[PDB]
Amino acid sequence: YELPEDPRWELPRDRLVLGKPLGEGCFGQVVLAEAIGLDKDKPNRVTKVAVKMLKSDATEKDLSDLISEMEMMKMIGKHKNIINLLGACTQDGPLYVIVEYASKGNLREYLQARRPPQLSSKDLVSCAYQVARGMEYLASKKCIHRDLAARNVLVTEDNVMKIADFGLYYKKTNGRLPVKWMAPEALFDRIYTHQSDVWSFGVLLWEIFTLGGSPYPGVPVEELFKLLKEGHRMDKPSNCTNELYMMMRDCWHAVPSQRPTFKQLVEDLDRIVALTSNQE
Ligand SMILES: *CCC(=O)Nc1cccc(C)c1Nc1ncc(OCc2c(Cl)c(OC)cc(OC)c2Cl)cn1
Repeated sequence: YELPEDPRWELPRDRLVLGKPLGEGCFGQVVLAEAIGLDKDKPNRVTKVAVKMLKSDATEKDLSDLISEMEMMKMIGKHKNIINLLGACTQDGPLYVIVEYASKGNLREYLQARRPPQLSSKDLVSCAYQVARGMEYLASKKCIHRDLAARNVLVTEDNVMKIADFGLYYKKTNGRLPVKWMAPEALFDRIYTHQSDVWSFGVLLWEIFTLGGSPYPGVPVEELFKLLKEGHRMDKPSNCTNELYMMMRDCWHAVPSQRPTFKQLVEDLDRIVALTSNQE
């Protein structure tokens, strides 16, 4: 196979120093690495980056999957609250797609690790605000995520929330059961919209305020379907205000057209971040 070069995105292969693999626990073959001179002005600067590449046993679908993902990230463009495309190696060897490094891992591990054996209320609302700003931006570029959860948000060395894997039965993965994040129309009718991501955002808010708890406590997966059809929703977590719980319930409206938009959620969360104190 032969790829076209975009000199804007192309990094010479000897500027990339590959490091430790991540393996199962991230989608596809991902390698931590160091890119040398990623800004032309600062060619002696080294930047930490993540690299996606193909396995040894990769099919023709796998190659095209990695090319479509890379191209979709160009279409979408840059936001501080998404994992940004930084560059690619397309020419004198296999396909590398190079993205931003998030030193503190996924949001679920970050929240779990900072449980009392720490985060203020403002940190947690500021986290939800940043995840909302990322999703508002992705929505504006017509990008439906289809698997929004804390595990698919990453955290940088400066505690910036970056949405991950946006350019892509009830059995476990990591050990996660995705169905718990799916809107009813997605679960029952295989329908995915921007409104289905707002449902999943509701479950992500619940994740943030329980410091990375399992959604629907004490509910077996077998009887979760019946409970949703009955109109059951998760109850309010204790580290959470009535305003923020009213926001969750609004995200979990049974009719997708009656849920708030990410634009609407960013406006409300902008206000709540200012009203929330750094001692509360
Ligand atoms: C899998 C999530 C996680 O916990 N990652 C992790 C684990 C231990 C240490 C570190 C530093 C990280 N951070 C990290 N993992 C992956 C990553 O980028 C993955 C990626 C890629 Cl390669 C991609 O290429 C097309 C597109 C993405 O989303 C748009 C993502 Cl998230 C960055 N940092």
